[PDB]
Order: sequence, then C-alpha cells, then structure tokens
Amino acid sequence: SPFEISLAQWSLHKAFFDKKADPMDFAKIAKEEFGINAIEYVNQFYKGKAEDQAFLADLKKRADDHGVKSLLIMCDGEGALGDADEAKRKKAVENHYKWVAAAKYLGCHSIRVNAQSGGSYDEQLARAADGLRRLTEFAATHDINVIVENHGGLSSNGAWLAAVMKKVDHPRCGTLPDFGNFRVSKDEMYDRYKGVEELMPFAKAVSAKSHDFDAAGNEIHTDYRKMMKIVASFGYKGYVGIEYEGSKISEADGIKATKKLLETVRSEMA
Repeated sequence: SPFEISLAQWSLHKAFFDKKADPMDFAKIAKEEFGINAIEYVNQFYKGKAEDQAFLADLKKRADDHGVKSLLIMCDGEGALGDADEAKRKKAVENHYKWVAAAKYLGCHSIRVNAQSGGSYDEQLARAADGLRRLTEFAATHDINVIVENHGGLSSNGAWLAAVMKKVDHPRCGTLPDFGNFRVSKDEMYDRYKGVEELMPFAKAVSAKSHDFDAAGNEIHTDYRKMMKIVASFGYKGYVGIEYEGSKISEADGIKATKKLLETVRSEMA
C-alpha cells in the first residue's frame, strides 16, 4: 500500500546471458522463484523481436497466465538520444519507435531510455532535450511515457537531468530515479539522496538499485529507509523495481535480500 515491489530484468542478466534461464520465462521466474507479480523488461534479452507479433502475443500471454503485470521496457543499445551527430540522434530516436509499440502491446506504461550526449554541459542538455522531445512526440501518440534513468555522465547529475526534463517540457517525458547510479565520472560521485530528490518530481517509476548487504540485511551503499522516505515524500506509491547488480552474492540471493529490505521498510511506513 505505501508502494509495490517489481523486478527489473537486469537482476537476472547473468542467468539469461549464460543461458541458464529463458528470457521468455521472465514473468514465470519473477512470480514463482521470487514471489513478485510485476516486471520491468530489458530489451537486450529480446533482440530483433520488437515487431514480431507472434513473440509479443506470446510474451503477453505468459505474463497473463502467471498473473504478472508488465510495467515498462528498458531500452539499451539503440543509440544515444543526445548524440552530438545529428544523423545519429535522428536514428537513435527512430530506433525506439518499435520498442514504444512493443510496450503498448504488452500494456507497459513507459519505455526507459538514455540521455547520452557529448560536449559541454549546455550542449549535452540541448542535445538530450532534443532527442527526448522528439521521441516523446511519437510515444505520446501511443499513450506511452519516455523516461530517463540516471546512468553515468551528466545523467547522474540530478540538476542536469532535471533541467533536461524542464527543457523537454512534455508531461509524457519523465524520470526513472535509480538509487545507485550516481557516478558522473571517475572523479565525481553525485549525492544520491539529493539526486533522487531532484529527479522525483518527474518520476514515473523508481529503481531500487542494490549491490551489497550487511549482517542485518541492510544495503551497504544506500540507506533504504532514508531513500524510501524521500520517494514517499513526493507522493509516489507505484512500483519500486528491484535492480540487483552486486558481484558477491548470487543474483537469486541479491533479489531476495532487496525484496526483504523493501518489505521491511514498507512495513514501517503507513
């Protein structure tokens, strides 16, 4: 009731890439291995399939059969939406159209894209705002949001990405705040609490990033109590997606630890 828990597919990326699990069973696996009934896909596990009507029908059916909600698709490898090269930015925008349609088909509310760009602060802001606005124009006709997750570079700068949002100036372009992605560069780690707070006014989804847990089951890098307080203070009551990216405990344990942490924190909320 304070919020709901979903699973983001990158939590299982090692299992899928090593062919120890079938991407098509993502809904089943979330539901049966982890007791989770909402998912966020990553397009890397379905390369070439976005316009395959039979594949979409199948993926939608497996979700329906297991009573799992499809929330959004995270899009990687389709180009930089703020590419300094004009022709490449245009191509990046168009590469996402198919994923917009796929998301609509599955009943997702958004696609998550990057704001990758090049040049100084204001050049990147103008370029990213341009690509995002152009893609959002297409997506809006499908009643689908375009949202950016902080993910390195200036996109990990909360104020820069918030300024990009303001420049894009479209209600269907928003953010997907990630708890942990705040390394702007080797020399700069942005304040994750300030950054999420800067991104929350635009949030359509939230990503509970985790890596490592202590003996009490608390995440070592991010204080989830403090973080969820920030999230809730903006009235966000939707799904919070587990995105386990640690290297010490297995993905299965990582997912379970994150779910358990989120549940504990949620029980303290009312």
